[PDB]
Amino acid sequence: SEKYFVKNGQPHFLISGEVHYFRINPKLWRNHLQLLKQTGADTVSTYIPWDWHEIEEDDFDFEGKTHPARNLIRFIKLCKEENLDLIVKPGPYILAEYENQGLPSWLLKKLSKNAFALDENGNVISPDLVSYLSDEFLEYTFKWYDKVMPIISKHQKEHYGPITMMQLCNEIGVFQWLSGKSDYNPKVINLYKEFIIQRYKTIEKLNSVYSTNYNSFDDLKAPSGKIKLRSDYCAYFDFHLFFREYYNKYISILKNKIRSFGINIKLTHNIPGWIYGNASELPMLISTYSEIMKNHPDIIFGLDHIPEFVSFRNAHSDLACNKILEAMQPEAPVWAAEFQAGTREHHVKAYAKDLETFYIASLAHGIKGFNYYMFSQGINPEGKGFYGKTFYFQTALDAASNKLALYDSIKKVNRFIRKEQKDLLRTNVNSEICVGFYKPYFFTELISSQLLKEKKLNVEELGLYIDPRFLREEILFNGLLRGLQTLNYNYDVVDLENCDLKSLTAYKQLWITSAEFMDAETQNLLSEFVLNGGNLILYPAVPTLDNYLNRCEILKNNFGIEFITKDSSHKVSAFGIEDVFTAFSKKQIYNDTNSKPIAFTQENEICGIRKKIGKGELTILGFAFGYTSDEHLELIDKLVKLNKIKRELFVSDKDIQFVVRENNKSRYIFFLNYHNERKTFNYRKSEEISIAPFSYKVIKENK
Amino acid sequence: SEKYFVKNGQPHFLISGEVHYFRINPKLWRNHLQLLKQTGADTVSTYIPWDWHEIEEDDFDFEGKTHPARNLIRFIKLCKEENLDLIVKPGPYILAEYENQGLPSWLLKKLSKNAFALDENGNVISPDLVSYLSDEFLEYTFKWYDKVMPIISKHQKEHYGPITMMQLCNEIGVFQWLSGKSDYNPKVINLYKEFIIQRYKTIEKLNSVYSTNYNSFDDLKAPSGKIKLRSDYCAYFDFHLFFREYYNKYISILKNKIRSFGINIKLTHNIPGWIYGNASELPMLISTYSEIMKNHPDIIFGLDHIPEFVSFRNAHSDLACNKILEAMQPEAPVWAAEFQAGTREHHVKAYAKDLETFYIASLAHGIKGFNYYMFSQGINPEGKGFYGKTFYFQTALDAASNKLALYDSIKKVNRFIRKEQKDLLRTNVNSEICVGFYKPYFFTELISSQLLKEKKLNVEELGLYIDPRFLREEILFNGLLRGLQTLNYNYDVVDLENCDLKSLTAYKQLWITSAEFMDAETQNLLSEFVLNGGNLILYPAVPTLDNYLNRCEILKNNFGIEFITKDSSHKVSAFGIEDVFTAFSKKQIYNDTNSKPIAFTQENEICGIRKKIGKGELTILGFAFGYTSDEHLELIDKLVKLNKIKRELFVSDKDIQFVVRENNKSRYIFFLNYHNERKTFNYRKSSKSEEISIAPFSYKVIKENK
Ligand SMILES: O=c1ccc2cc(O[C@@H]3O[C@H](CO)[C@@H](O)[C@H](O)[C@H]3O)c(O)cc2o1
Ligand SMILES: [Ca+2]
Repeated sequence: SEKYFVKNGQPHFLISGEVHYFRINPKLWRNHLQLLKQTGADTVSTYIPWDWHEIEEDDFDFEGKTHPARNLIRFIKLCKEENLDLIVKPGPYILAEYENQGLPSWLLKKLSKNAFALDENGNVISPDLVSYLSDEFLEYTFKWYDKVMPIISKHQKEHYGPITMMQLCNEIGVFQWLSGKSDYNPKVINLYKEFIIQRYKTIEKLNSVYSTNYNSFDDLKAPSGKIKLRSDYCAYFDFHLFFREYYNKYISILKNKIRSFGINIKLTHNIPGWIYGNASELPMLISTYSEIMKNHPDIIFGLDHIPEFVSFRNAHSDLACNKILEAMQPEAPVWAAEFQAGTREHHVKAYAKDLETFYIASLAHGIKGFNYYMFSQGINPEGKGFYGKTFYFQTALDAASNKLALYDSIKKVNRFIRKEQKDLLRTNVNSEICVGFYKPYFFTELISSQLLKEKKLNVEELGLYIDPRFLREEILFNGLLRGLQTLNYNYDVVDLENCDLKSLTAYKQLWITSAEFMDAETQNLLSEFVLNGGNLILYPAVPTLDNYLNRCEILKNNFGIEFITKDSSHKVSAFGIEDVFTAFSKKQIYNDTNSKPIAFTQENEICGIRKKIGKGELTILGFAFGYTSDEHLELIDKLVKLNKIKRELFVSDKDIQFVVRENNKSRYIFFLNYHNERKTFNYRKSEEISIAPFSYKVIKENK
Repeated sequence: SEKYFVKNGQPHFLISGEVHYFRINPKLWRNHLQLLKQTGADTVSTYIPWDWHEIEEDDFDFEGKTHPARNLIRFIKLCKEENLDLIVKPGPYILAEYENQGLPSWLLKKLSKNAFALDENGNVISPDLVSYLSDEFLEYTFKWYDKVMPIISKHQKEHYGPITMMQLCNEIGVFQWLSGKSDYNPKVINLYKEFIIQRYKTIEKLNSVYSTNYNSFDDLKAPSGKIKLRSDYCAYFDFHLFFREYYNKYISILKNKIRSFGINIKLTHNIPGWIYGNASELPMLISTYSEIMKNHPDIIFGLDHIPEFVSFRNAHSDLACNKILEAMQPEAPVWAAEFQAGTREHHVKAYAKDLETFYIASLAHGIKGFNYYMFSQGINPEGKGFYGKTFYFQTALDAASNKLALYDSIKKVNRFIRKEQKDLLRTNVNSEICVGFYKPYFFTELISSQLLKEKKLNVEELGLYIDPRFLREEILFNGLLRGLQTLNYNYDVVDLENCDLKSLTAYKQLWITSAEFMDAETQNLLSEFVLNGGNLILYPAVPTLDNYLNRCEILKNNFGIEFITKDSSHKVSAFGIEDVFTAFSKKQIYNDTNSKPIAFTQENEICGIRKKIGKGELTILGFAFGYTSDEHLELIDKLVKLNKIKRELFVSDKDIQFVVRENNKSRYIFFLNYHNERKTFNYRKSSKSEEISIAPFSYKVIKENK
């Protein structure tokens, strides 16, 4: 049942370290590789920067003719001699704080205007930022591929070489995220128009969905500025769909070109989204790759985990991210393409004793492999660094291969992992709770994000009150998922799109965090789930609209629900818990015919009910709670206990986190202390131990 | 010349703990007070909530007639019996996670729409957010003061009662700030128009400053919407000046009212600004009090410190904030009206081991008194909790008066303070560095802040490139102040407004973080400073405009500087440090006339120079750096060393922070480890070496008898 990497026909925990040959004294390349191998790592990972090797137009140095650190061939030879497998990342974009994000200076200098990403007035957004589908950009990308891909093809694992995986480009769409700006290049806007025509077929069909009054597709303009009308929301929704298709077209073009060289190894891509040590935005970035993950089951996405510290402030971020990637990519191991080792930023400290705890927590939270980023510090060669001379700090090795404090922490965790990987990789948690991932609530990188300065989405202007980013960040990510983890209840996440009914029926509860809109397909799925015997928990809204904010009340009518939306005090009572703080004045007040009232406003109006529908059970709460009080944990606990779900252990200290992982034969109990307190506690199944601050203990049980 | 509190003509460390009588079983009041007293605390602090005591309109209970916990009189009497002095805070706002932020439900239901803070469209910003100078709001506030102020007056120290201090309202402007919108109530609009007419006298004079073409004052309205023209910036600048007069008017009205009851005790106010465990916007909020602090020498402002954790991530916020309070309030002790104890929110943990280090760090960083907030947990009665039933967590005492882990940390810190206060309160750090606090860079709460919904200020639209909020957050607060503290260089902060030349001349260096604009008075002061023998470090810009973005080239002309603004790579070299990352493409390029060039762009153009001018020294850097790379610390270290400024100690681990405080008798060495690493290091005075082991997120204090 578990997905994991394999080596010598056994489960293999992928332990990779990032070592940028182009940023390291070549005399010390062998020393870095030997010190990496000596931690128990099996793989090394690096960019092959286009700028670094195509030194002028059609002048390629991969052999150190012009600088010894351009000798990629020798670095590959060294990986073979030191028995490390190799992950290569030739771009064209590599980011990695490399000048021009890895694109050559000579290329950016001579590309025409129409090869760049353009704002809505036709201005170049950034002198570094090309349009992914520019004919000029792809012509030169292909000329770089023509030189680097034969080297990669020769050394690929399919030819018994060291190269086991290759990453295509780097964090596709990351520049649209960080800026909030879409590419309005006329070639992108022409592709958008093809996508719309393809989708709706006739202007009359589009007009009926958008409530527009176009006489033809020729009157359709790309959306821009703030959303004022429901028709602007609709246009922006399809603009988000279009960019997911667009990224799939871009990665497909790169993939087909790579395959043309007989490169048959595993291809990868990498998911950004951590900011200031939390990852509540990362599911939005995952959502931008929905079409890639649909269309390319041979491309493994990995996570970019950047926790910065390890505490209760961010304990829930890595688990939520791991569970969501598993939802969206169930057929591949969950792995970290970039797994924090040291720090990108000198002033943002990464302590060995914090990261060691993060690495063990990552095992507890289901990670199957990772690439320490950065294992080795780098020195930017002559003016190639976008920032200072130094690339990363507090790594395992400095740029001169001096061992730093993190080295011994990585050796200790790698030793544990190698000892256990055969059993540990084959263990799972027993989840009786399933949490729905409704991808359309996440499709907002152009209109509403933590990085977007000025919000283009203001739902009040559309006659709505539940903002999908507030819901997915505060009610879902920082609320339910944080609460379940804190309470030590296992959950799984499931992608609701084209979702198997049979795959929901394993779980004793399905939790849906719902806004006022939800497509017919998901409303029908949830209707069938309950009617066939499923237990659904749904809040803060029974949806009444589809993704285009057109009437859709399938779930409401199937469940015999009637409500009025009414203003009350933020505080409600729910299952006899008084003073539950809720996010909104506006609540759904339910007709209680054939229902049990279980929640009440300050004026005693019914804002939550339970009822039987066919063979199943429904719990609807017409109010939004996250986790910002002890009453919120008490409510999540009451709701889980409605279907008699139990924790795997009794632990005497409720602030100790545990994860029980098992298979037929083996059990691992991971105890995690996310607090600045020495804790002493005991445990028993549904026995006394001391854990230092910000630390861990792993217990093995034979079954 | 330290500022500290005095009791019986002796130095006295103010130690208060916050104990909310209205959230504690009255049968347990005495036990809370005794346990606070047993920590060596001398004072207890509480709100008196309007909503709690005016139970219906004109129905008052301070005696526990309708609920035992309304017996304010008994609580006051117990404070006296248990030998604690008492800070009272009767509002009208208390915030304090109390329903409607302390305002009665019956009041907010009764008030007409014009009692409320209104947005640009005339809509109510929040149903518990009043407009401060609303006629209706102040009428009911006065009727609340009519009943609570005679009790406070009767129980003052001078009448042998326990009351020594009273807070006026609570964090003026904090609710407006968190709302993300400013108040456009018609009272604000009308008071603004009067302010503009008083300021400019004629529409011609206003048109000449703004470059507008108004026919009369009747054509001008309070500015709304984004700044697109320099005239819109001018309008908003006067709107910011107006709001400082407005907050002074509010607190003057409360103060004059309080004084009419024969209340002669010390009045206080409390400074907000911490959010998510840093305080980079606190200087903006304290800036909104500029007119209060000039007009009321008898109101002492204290800080509300909420660090939430204690690490290098937020190490610099408390020192910066303490230094900025001292700059604005130089004649009163630096103290914390609210000093974090436990956590206001269950999901944001407050660890005893963190807060104990915060308490010692605060002493290192010159705090002279504090009120542990919250010393005692509360339970909200009768649904009064804004966010839940429980008020605070991981406090010194739970609501029942059981000791929690933090109790022992507070007893340890208090014991050290009581043993040492007579010397400690009289100690100084030796600061050879002065950093200028230019208040108008902070006057952006209407147009640019971390909390404001709308970005109204885009300097590029104005032909500018140095955003004042970017400068003051990243180049000053998180940049220079963070770097000096990390490098263990003592600094003082000095308010440049009406600044005495003589108060700047004691320092070896004066550091000015400058935008492209600065008023004539400040340009002149910095000119005179250097000409008379001061050493000035100025970056990232020689200013050329005044506060209204009109021509002012006084400092440029007085220092004999010629420059062109030119685009280049973000990276410069400075004093032989290569690949120093700077915030802007645009840099000031200086010619080398009568100067030593000491920084260069990627094209080897001069973007930094040093020169002698009259008796003084000038170092200008035409580029912006904060602290986002090792090169920045190297650069700050080099600039400090230009005047042979030395650290107090040689310490073997550069990541150990230290503060040496001394007087004639006594030296205290504070070591602070803001890192998750057990550190073993040696040290020595810059005039054999001592070895120290320090736990993660921990401290040592050495005392020496001189
Ligand atoms: O609707 C409201 C009104 C007031 C209000 C005050 C609150 O507290 C303030 O929070 C600031 C930010 O962290 C601090 O700078 C300040 O010192 C605190 O007094 C709060 O948490 C929530 C609130 O919600
Ligand atoms: Ca019904």
